[PDB]
Amino acid sequence: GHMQTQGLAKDAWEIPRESLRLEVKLGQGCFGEVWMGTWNGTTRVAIKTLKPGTMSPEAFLQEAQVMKKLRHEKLVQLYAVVSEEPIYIVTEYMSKGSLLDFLKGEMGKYLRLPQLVDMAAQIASGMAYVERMNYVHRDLAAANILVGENLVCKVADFGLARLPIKWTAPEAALYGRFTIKSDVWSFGILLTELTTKGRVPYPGMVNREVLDQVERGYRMPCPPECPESLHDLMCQCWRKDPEERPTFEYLQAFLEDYFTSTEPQYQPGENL
Ligand SMILES: CC(C)(C)n1[nH+]c(-c2ccc(Cl)cc2)c2c(N)ncnc21
Repeated sequence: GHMQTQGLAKDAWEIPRESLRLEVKLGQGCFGEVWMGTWNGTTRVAIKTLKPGTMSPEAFLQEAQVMKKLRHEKLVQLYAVVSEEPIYIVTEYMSKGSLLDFLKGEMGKYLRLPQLVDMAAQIASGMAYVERMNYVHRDLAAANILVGENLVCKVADFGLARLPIKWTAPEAALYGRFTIKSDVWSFGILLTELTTKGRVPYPGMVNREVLDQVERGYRMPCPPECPESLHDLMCQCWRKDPEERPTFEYLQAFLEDYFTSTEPQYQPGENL
């Protein structure tokens, strides 16, 4: 009847550190760690912390800011934050960990092309949302994709997202030209991770050899049992000119319709 209209300028994110409870350590990087815990003892959550004197507390909070502006079912959802050191970033908890570990774990060996292409579609949808919001991820890879119940996949790690050479587009790694298109290149590399059970891209090739090679026009071959049509999509993602590469909007549609429109004769196999 009579709605509250006053006192709404309150920060819908900030919360008291006392309401948090870090339980299990799930991750650890250069600028902090990730823990699983409870938000007010009743909500299981994920908390990304920061290692003191490893990054400006102001810079760290940037990933939090981006996450305040971006909302989508295929993006990890931010729940709350603690902007005062020790700084904490609270988000929904993804039960199956990173896509990378899922792929090379025991439950990954049973995955086949239909599930794998579907996951790519989910990721593409997430990136499509980022795409239309005029943002760039800069670090799209399997290690930065989170998996949840029912194999839902969500883009995470927007630490370096604003308005690793084996995953980075040439122009981006060489001249710092990070765009949604250098992100499309990354998705292409990600597609190889999905079709090889998480194998590292460019097998047997060191970082410096990779740059030389890709500049000389080298591109990874079609993975074993991977339909040539899918490899062709990867090659479109790795086109030299960033503007030749497809949009995530295009990729999302292509993958969602894959098995009826592109690979109608698909038949199961030993690994894909
Ligand atoms: C590294 C790993 C796989 C343990 N990890 N990292 C995050 C994560 C937490 C906060 C932000 Cl802001 C971004 C990602 C995460 C999560 N929510 N749920 C499960 N595992 C997670």
